[PDB]
Amino acid sequence: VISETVKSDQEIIDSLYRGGYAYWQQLRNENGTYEDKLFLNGDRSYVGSIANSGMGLIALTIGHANGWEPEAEQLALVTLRKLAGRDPNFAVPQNATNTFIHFYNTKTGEAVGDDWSPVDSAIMIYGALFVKNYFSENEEIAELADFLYRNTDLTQYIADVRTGRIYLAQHTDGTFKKYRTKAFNEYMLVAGIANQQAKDLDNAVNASNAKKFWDIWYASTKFLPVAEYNGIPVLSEGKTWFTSQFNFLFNNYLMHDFSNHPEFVTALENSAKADFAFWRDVDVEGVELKEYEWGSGAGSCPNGYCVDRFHFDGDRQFNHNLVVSPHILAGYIPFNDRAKADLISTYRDNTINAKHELEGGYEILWRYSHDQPEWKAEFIEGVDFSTFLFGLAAMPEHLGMDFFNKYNNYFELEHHHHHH
Ligand SMILES: [Cl-]
Repeated sequence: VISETVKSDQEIIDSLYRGGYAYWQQLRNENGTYEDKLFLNGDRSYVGSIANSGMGLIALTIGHANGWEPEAEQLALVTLRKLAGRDPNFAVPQNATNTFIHFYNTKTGEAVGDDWSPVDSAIMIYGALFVKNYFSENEEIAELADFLYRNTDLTQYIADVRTGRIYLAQHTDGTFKKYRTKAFNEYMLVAGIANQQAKDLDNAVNASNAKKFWDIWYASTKFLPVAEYNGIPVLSEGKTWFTSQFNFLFNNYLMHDFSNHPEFVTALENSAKADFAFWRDVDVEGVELKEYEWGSGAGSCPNGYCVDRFHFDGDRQFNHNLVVSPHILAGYIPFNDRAKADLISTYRDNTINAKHELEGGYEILWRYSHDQPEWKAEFIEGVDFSTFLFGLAAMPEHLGMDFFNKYNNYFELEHHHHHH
């Protein structure tokens, strides 16, 4: 255990906060694309993620605000021009409905995989709109953001209003894959854009249904499914399982419709209480978690890539390597009283492989396994890692959650809900 004499709580938080931004600085390519994964050894696969352009745009504002990225406005422009197809070296692939491919080659632009992804498209668009707000005097950033927002219609992904279903993905030719996904989850991101587009796009495919969908499932929490963890109500896709915790965090940091809505904020707080309670209920032979260890996330694991979820009464069947996620714990810091202290404790614990150093000596925390304590991650997926910086940045004495609730307000002016 690292003593408070060797390193103070403040020194730890300062290191991790700067480290969380250096991550993004390293994930970013000069051409304004972002790798899917950061390799801790300095390797680069040149496999990019569209989602990480959105998260990286957000991160640029955080670095800027902290004095760590004085070029940020121009880095944001480079990324947005690249996303808009305005760099002649290559464009990111889009399918027959202008949906972006999830992954692509960051040297050549070749598509990678089969996932023409509305959600990853939506994360990119949010990041564009976030930098538009942040660099609000740059007209070219506004124009590019508006172009990206208007040119992928997400109203088409609303599948069935009465059951809360959105199509997961499209095929190359623009038809939908079979799979539908139900509220509550991170497809709130999709719904939100579709709700705005219904108002804003002249030719929205499916405007009325997108509005109706939003009004039932996401204008309030009233109709969302609830699954109870030890009597704690947790929004979910149904009553007998839990969705991913990152869904609450992505929706909160990226969408005003979540972060500015007290029902949704309360839901995120409850969800974090359930994740803590879960980790305290785990009783696996040969494992002993300390009290400060918790957070159910997605990301690299001994099995490759894992989407870890909690389940009733400490049941770890949906957490295949019994991985604990410090990016999720960090993400909770503004929303749970003990998360910050627990993140620090986690850093101090030398029996777990949570600490990682980046090139340049920067420090972060990341996923580690209780089934395989000697495992140490070799890379970090940006979409998941996002919430580490965001949670640290949203500390009250850092930028605060009001930073995100201000700059994620894409669709309203400041006095919208005030007296005229
Ligand atoms: Cl991704």
